[PDB]
Amino acid sequence: RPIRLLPWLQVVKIGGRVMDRGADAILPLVEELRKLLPEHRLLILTGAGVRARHVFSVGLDLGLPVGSLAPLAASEAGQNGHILAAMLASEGVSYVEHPTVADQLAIHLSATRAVVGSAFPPYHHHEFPGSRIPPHRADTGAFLLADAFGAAGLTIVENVDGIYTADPNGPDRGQARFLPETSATDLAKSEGPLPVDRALLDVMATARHIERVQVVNGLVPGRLTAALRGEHVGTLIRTGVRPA
Amino acid sequence: QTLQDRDLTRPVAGKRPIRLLPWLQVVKIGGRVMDRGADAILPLVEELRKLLPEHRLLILTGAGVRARHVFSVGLDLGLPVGSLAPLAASEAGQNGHILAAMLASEGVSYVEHPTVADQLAIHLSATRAVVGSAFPPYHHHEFPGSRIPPHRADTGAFLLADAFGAAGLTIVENVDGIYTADPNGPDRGQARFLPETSATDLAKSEGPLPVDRALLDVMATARHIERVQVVNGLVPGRLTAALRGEHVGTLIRTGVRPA
Amino acid sequence: RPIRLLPWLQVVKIGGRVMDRGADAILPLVEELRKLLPEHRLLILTGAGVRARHVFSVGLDLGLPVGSLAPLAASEAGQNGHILAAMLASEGVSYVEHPTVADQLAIHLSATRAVVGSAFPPYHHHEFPGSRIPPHRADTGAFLLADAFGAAGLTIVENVDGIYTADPNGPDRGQARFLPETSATDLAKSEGPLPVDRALLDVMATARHIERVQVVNGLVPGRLTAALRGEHVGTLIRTGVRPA
Amino acid sequence: STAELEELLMQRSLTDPQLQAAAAAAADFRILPDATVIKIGGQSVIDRGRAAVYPLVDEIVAARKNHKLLIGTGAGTRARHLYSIAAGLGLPAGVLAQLGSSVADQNAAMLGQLLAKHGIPVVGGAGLSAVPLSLAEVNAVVFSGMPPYKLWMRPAAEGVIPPYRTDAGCFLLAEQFGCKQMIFVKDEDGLYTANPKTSKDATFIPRISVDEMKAKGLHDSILEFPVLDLLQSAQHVREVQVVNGLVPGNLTRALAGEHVGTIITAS
Amino acid sequence: ANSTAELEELLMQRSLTDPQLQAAAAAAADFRILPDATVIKIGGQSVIDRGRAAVYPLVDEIVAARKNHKLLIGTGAGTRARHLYSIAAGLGLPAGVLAQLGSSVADQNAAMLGQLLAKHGIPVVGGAGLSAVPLSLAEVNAVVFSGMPPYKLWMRPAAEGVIPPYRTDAGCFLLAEQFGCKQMIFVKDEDGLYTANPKTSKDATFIPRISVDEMKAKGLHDSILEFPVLDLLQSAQHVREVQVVNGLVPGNLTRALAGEHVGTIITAS
Amino acid sequence: STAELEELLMQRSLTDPQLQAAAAAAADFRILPDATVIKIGGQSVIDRGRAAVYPLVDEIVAARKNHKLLIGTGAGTRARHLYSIAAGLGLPAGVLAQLGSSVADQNAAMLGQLLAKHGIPVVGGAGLSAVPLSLAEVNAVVFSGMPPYKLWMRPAAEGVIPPYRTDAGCFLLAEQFGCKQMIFVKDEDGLYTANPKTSKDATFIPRISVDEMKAKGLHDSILEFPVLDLLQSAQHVREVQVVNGLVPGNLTRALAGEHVGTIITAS
Ligand SMILES: Nc1ncnc2c1ncn2[C@@H]1O[C@H](COP(=O)(O)OP(=O)(O)OP(=O)(O)O)[C@@H](O)[C@H]1O
Ligand SMILES: Nc1ncnc2c1ncn2[C@@H]1O[C@H](COP(=O)(O)OP(=O)(O)OP(=O)(O)O)[C@@H](O)[C@H]1O
Ligand SMILES: Nc1ncnc2c1ncn2[C@@H]1O[C@H](COP(=O)(O)OP(=O)(O)OP(=O)(O)O)[C@@H](O)[C@H]1O
Ligand SMILES: Nc1ncnc2c1ncn2[C@@H]1O[C@H](COP(=O)(O)OP(=O)(O)O)[C@@H](O)[C@H]1O
Ligand SMILES: Nc1ncnc2c1ncn2[C@@H]1O[C@H](COP(=O)(O)OP(=O)(O)O)[C@@H](O)[C@H]1O
Ligand SMILES: Nc1ncnc2c1ncn2[C@@H]1O[C@H](COP(=O)(O)OP(=O)(O)O)[C@@H](O)[C@H]1O
Ligand SMILES: [Mg+2]
Ligand SMILES: [Mg+2]
Ligand SMILES: [Mg+2]
Ligand SMILES: [Mg+2]
Ligand code: NA
Repeated sequence: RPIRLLPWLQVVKIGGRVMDRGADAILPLVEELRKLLPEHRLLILTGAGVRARHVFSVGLDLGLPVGSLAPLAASEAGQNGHILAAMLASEGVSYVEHPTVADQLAIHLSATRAVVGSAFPPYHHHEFPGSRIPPHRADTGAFLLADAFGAAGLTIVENVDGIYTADPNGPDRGQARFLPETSATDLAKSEGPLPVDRALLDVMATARHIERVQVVNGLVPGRLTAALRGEHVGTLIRTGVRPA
Repeated sequence: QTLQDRDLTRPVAGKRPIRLLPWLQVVKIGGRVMDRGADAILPLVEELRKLLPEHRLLILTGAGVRARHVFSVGLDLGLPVGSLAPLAASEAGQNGHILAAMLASEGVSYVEHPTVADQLAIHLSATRAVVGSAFPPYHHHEFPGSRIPPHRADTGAFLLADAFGAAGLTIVENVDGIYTADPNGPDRGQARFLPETSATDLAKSEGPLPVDRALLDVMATARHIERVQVVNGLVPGRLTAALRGEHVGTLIRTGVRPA
Repeated sequence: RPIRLLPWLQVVKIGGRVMDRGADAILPLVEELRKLLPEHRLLILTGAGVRARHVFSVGLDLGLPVGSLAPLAASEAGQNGHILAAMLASEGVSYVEHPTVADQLAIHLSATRAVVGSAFPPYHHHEFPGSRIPPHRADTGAFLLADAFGAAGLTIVENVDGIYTADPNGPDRGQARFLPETSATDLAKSEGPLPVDRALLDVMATARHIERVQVVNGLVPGRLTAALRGEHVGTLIRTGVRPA
Repeated sequence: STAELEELLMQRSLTDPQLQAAAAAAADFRILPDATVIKIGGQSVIDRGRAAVYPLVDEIVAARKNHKLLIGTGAGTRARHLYSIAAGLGLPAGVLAQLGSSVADQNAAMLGQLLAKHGIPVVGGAGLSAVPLSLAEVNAVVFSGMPPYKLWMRPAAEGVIPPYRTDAGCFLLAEQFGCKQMIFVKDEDGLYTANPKTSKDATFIPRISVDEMKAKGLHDSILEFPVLDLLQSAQHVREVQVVNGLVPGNLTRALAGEHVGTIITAS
Repeated sequence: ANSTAELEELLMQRSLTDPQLQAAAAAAADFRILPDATVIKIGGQSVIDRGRAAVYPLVDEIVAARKNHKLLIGTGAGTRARHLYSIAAGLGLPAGVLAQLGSSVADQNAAMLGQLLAKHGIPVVGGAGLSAVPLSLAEVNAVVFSGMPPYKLWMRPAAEGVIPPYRTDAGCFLLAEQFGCKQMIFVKDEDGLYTANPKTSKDATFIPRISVDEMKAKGLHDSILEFPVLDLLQSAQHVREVQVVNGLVPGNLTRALAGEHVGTIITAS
Repeated sequence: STAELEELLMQRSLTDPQLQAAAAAAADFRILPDATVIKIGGQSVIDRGRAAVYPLVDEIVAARKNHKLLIGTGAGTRARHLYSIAAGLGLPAGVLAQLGSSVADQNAAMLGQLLAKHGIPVVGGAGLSAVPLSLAEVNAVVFSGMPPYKLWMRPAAEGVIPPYRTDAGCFLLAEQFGCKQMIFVKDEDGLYTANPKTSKDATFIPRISVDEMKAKGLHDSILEFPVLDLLQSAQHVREVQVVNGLVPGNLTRALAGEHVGTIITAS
């Protein structure tokens, strides 16, 4: 299998909806991130959240195709990244654009303990057709990077405890049962909503390095920290990469 | 300590914006200092070299005489103020390229304004100082009114320093500080040195200053920087003394409250 | 003479034809470069190799002028740099584009022990006419940089031991005698092929700092390490710069 | 005297009143005198989707046969959401400026894609290098309305909301290029004595000076209040017109110089 | 088809993975950005690598064609990309690294073709946004672009191996799909699809017309086009068939542009 | 032979004389054979301001009706000042090169803004991607005349002044694109036996070869001296014309091919 480019890297994807909660969620997250900088080398990747839903509403009303909507959503993930990086700037953390993530991450992580980037991939006009909603979103972009780098982990920071058998905030939340552990293939066979992109399950099937991804509640201080040490504090997704 | 301070029912000042780079020292080098060439630049480079292990520095260069020349040509061509602004900013950039090259062996490079706005924290974790242009990138969107671009090197450097919430901004000039008249001008016989002044006092005055008049306007809306010292960079050691807060030139009070 | 910008820098040019040999050559070179990182600060510059020959074949067949062929070849040196940098990414090494090499190398070499760049200069449409083959190639570009920086050295890493009196893989190989040491002025007087650009000798004539450049066989492990310590293990080219 | 101006420029500080007065006598060149700058409201137009944008796209396509248009976009609701997140964190106005810019960029991209098949491009970059050719050839360009101040954004007297937003961004481009007019396209007929959306009986105002607006407390009503000051300092654009883009034909008539909404004058 | 208010409600409340939201978004109006434009791919290995004898006649057809058609002309990469992939694959590098190497080769080919067309006013366009396309198409009726998708390190890998599965076929096809173009033509060096590789099978049967599902049934899924393109074709909203033509035969591109069937037509269904 | 060239390209070093000779027999494509490159002087023209620039803007606007123009700018006195500052500091030619490029950029921006209302753009970037479309549609572009060598600038035999400046940058572009003519627009009628500003004895030279200029000691007189060698190496542009842009009509007549100033020939 491929060599690992950055085997010592930890990748942390921050849900756009966590950022949407504003200071009440961002301030505790920033303090937890601050305390993690001396423990891990971090690539922090932000999702898009509700503003992407708004630009989809306008864009779809205008009839725009999926390759139009994809960079419009990616922009919102970039803005969350600028906000988060600014809160950590005094610690040496800056937001970096996708060409820098792709080609110069090693030198920047030699200079500083963490950088922030967009979790969305730069698919732009070349997003896949089929759905009118861009399929390769923040979870999918974060995982593609983490696996391509051969990183030590990818942790997904959500506004819920993990994956449930139905939307825990949706019309069927009375049936929602928590899944401590699941496989990408089992998830992919189900119908219904998930807190992670369905395309994430597709790129997990072709993954070469990352064996598990944990989805943890960023609204509970300490869970990101525990998850970065491999503690089980959310939903574990087995990717189907097997270990030695 | 005042009776008004004790009044529980009076309006309270809003919190200040979070500081992005609170440990940073910002140093603005005048373009006219650079214009003196090696005689001024070499001692300044040696002084900067010795400051690198003591301070983390954003070194921002002004434009100097070449911007006066491009203003002369551009005004003769009739060009508006939003055309003149990026032409002058270019000269501040060239001074930055020159100064950074003199410090390259110390790990110092010049960075363009997108890097200054967005990636300064990473670069200052890599190295002790970086150089940039002090002019802001107002370009086409410079404010009309004067045919001379108002937001120049002093103004850009202060906007950055105050936005960063930096520890200070020191302006390095080719004179001792601010006088009551141009100390090199036709009335230099009447010029009186001002060790200390407030920006509001300077703003009401008329006549030339060694600093942009827009500097005083952006000081009025400043949130962090309380004072800016203008010191003579042609006198070795004054920049060093100013960065430690010693009073060696003109102190401008911005009007930001301390407590 | 001009000040030295980066007097502590070692510049190492990696031949495109060395990269063309693939893992058999690259993996040992990468291990040697890895062990050199704690000893030296390195600007590693890659040449172009056989793919530039192919794009020359197509471009010349299409009739394109030399300022068209120059950036097409430089692109292949860039791709070799991307490949080499990815192999060293876990050491904090990234490939950087030519604006970064020109303006921000000092910051990046404060962050990390080595960066990779293209050895071709960005002459693009302003390449000199005369030959239909771009004259200012990888050796030349690497020397212009090394000399402009006033670097401590430039070492050229070849797929042969050094310079011979004829092409040691060509039709007169039986008459090829090895040259342990030579001057650029003598080489410039000779007719025939060389393992280095002829333009290299021309920019050596106007050099301000670099007194000697060693060509060593990167297929022999240890020769790059020894050359970086001044050991004579290939061909020394004297530039004609004398002590100040 | 080019020589006295040249002499002052070399020998005085740029703050010297004598130099400033000499520079004010310089000739005044208009770069795009035949072009018109239009702002398409973010909140008032683009955020309303198809029912608002499609009729204005038709007007723009029809109008570019007789007028040269620089079409700037507002930002609107998504920028307001970004400002609320960032202001709630206490981030300074310089950081928020970037956030609003990306939303204006989104809206320029969406508008631009509806116009691409008519040859009309979205232009950007610090220099706006694509404007002269596009304007000569297809008579219109779309640009993002935020000024490029970024971290060098001047803050307001209070709070961290950037005071120079897409009204200012569009107005300053009209002024810099010396355009023949500046038209703000919104979702109301123009200026009223109060917000017509929340006011029972506000009175429509068809013409008003900047000083009259300030005296009536309407400084920050229909346009970003700093735009009134830029307007009074402007060399080339000494008045603006605000029109209701939801009424078909208002933009077209305004482009032809018709008084159809509110005309705001510097003097 | 549902409603604006219900799509809006769903967009604000549900995950984008919610099938109810997905179905409502599927009912949105469909705008074609460049409905009068045609995307053509000029083969890398099949055409541009062949040099003047292949490229110059096709330059002539393009110059003549842009008087009647609006052309987006994408380039393949070809044998230099195959060489980079061999070196990089041998080093254990992943598909995301190889992707950037292939992009540079398609860039080279676009620059070479573009320089042959520059005196006709036809530019090479690039950058994330392809900002120069609308003015160029309106004014000179043609643009040249590099055919690699911009996925770079985010390239999706194939199930086996590190060769990037989305290359210049996919890059060209997706632009035709994104812009809602009226057709997609692949210019290669064979008349079209055969039952086997016509270069290495002397008795291969030519196939003038085939569906994706029939290509897969015959084991031709990765024969004439990159195999993911067939799945992209079945997912496409705007371009539901493509035509592959022999660019070494004079007039084939010209006739295909006019809508004539001169090679193999591959249909989604 | 294509097949032998292919084999030599694969099997020899690019330094091999047999390979170099086979490459020289390749076909020669001219990319923009109907275009003309002109240099507008930095020190000789643009630094003179309105009295020199405005008449030439008028000629450019009228001439682009009949001629396709690539208009490059010199740098001039601000570059001279930067070189003097940087040389006094001991900076090398590769550092000075980037300083001169900024000044040529300034001059292209100023000239471009005078031409913007005629649709004529300023073009830049390593590839000059905007040239083909702009030339087809408005028949002219403005570019910055410095070569992009930056830190890779080849130094002169003596001193640190970049020896390839805006004469060389404009000439090499004319040569690369196979243009039909290269016209240098300066402030004297052409070459003289000595600098006419300092020498009463100076006599005009209408036509001269590179080798004759060198024999007269004129190798570094009206043009940067490396331009004379680049001219003798050129495949496409085998002569250049220098004309006085301070005399109306000289540029216009030179563009139609007329000998109005000095013609300098490779041989
Ligand atoms: N099966 C499920 N388990 C858990 N949450 C679910 C499930 N299905 C839907 N959800 C919803 O998804 C929400 C998380 O939202 P979402 O994943 O869209 O935002 P995000 O990940 O923060 O945004 P982005 O993807 O832009 O980073 C949860 O609050 C929950 O309401
Ligand atoms: N009241 C004043 N006090 C002090 N100096 C003054 C005053 N008025 C005018 N000056 C002049 O201003 C000169 C400095 O000029 P200026 O501020 O333009 O240079 P600079 O700051 O180096 O340039 P830049 O703004 O481009 O960085 C002083 O040498 C002095 O002659
Ligand atoms: N006089 C000579 N001495 C040594 N080698 C020679 C000589 N003449 C020709 N050569 C040939 O040059 C070959 C090296 O080729 P070349 O210099 O083109 O590769 P490179 O330097 O790896 O490529 P690039 O310049 O793209 O980095 C040697 O293997 C040898 O066959
Ligand atoms: N007096 C007025 N006349 C006309 N329009 C107004 C007036 N006051 C406000 N508006 C318009 O109403 C819109 C929104 O008003 P604002 O005060 O920003 O509140 P909100 O944005 O919360 O609705 C703006 O587009 C503004 O121009
Ligand atoms: N059944 C088939 N019919 C036609 N071509 C085939 C078939 N099977 C394999 N091929 C091969 O597919 C390849 C497609 O050509 P290629 O060079 O990949 O095109 P491009 O240069 O446009 O990418 C050719 O090698 C062709 O011979
Ligand atoms: N022998 C000569 N003949 C003509 N001009 C000369 C000669 N020697 C020096 N010059 C000077 O060269 C100047 C043109 O060069 P320059 O001003 O550098 O042009 P540009 O501005 O185009 O770069 C003329 O003004 C002239 O005074
Ligand atoms: Mg989620
Ligand atoms: Mg000053
Ligand atoms: Mg070699
Ligand atoms: Mg000159
Ligand atoms: Na072209």
